Amino acid sequence: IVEGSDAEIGMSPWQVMLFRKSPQELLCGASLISDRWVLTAAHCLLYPPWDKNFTENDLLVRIGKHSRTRYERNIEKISMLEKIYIHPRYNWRENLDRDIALMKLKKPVAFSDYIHPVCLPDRETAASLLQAGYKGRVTGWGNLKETWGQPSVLQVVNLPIVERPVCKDSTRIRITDNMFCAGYKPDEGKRGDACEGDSGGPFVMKSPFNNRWYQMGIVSWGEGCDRDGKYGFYTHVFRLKKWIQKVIDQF
Amino acid sequence: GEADCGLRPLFEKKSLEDKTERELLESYID
Amino acid sequence: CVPDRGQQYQGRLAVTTHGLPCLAWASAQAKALSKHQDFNSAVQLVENFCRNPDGDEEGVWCYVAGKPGDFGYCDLNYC
Repeated sequence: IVEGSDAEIGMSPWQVMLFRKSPQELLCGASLISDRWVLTAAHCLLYPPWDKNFTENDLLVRIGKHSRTRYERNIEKISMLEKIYIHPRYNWRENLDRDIALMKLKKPVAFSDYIHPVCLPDRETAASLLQAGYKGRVTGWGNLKETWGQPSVLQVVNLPIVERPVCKDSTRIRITDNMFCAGYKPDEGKRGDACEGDSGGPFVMKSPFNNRWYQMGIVSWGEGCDRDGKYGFYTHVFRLKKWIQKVIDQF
Repeated sequence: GEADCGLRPLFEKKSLEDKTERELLESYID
Repeated sequence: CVPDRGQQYQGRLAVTTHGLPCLAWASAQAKALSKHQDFNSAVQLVENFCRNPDGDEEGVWCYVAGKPGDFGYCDLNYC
């Protein structure tokens, strides 16, 4: 994550590590939305241009970690995928639209102090809480820097939501309604961004009204990392809710 | 699963504030 | 033209804008992909013509294949 810090421990219990089995290498992040399902960027699983394509088998999930490195033998759970749900209309050839993916873990997880699910937003939360100005919290283990570098522990940064127009002029890519962009304006004199390796991590917000943490987005794409006048894009988790259930109470 | 969702055992449930939680909460009221 | 994002077009456009032919709206796989989505029981999925069962801000599209993202937009002129 660029320009933020060491996540407190047990601070984002829904954070997940999408880890390639062998080479044992980190891919991206995910969230725990219930006790058999995780939520991630589809691009984290399939993105051909990078001749990237995993199966429920290349991958492993690590729930409960602090450290980017150490095997937390008694706090973290190494879990296995059962099936992958990659959004059908995921537009990886254009602007990565609906960069969403669901993974069903083989046998369920046991919540600890270190492991707890986040909440998908409802129509009213989504509604009262997603506005230019409000601030969300991004989390990851990826690139600390655009270029020149990895956290040794969980990095957290809190960035505010930015107006569609500003988002829309931030760049040349087609910004749609299933994405939002968060980050500091240039004249705002503050910084922070998610960067390569962050994708899949949750973009969460805490309710005033009820005090629970709601996942509002997933790290989708962005150009550079912490470039001025450039904002980062996140998947509209809500705008994609329907699918999210048609598949979960289905299969 | 989640119904008991998005409530941190080492925070909301101990009634502890994470060190930045608040930069966020004020961003709504402010 | 084609108004609210061709959200009501019963044309025979049956080709991606890259000139890939639409696979049968009722195809074996266009029925796989089409399964956890939210098609409007108003956009009537005719043969293999471009349609917008979706809401797709962009417009009409169609499958072009089996695996995800094997879909594409059609070229109409909207107002």
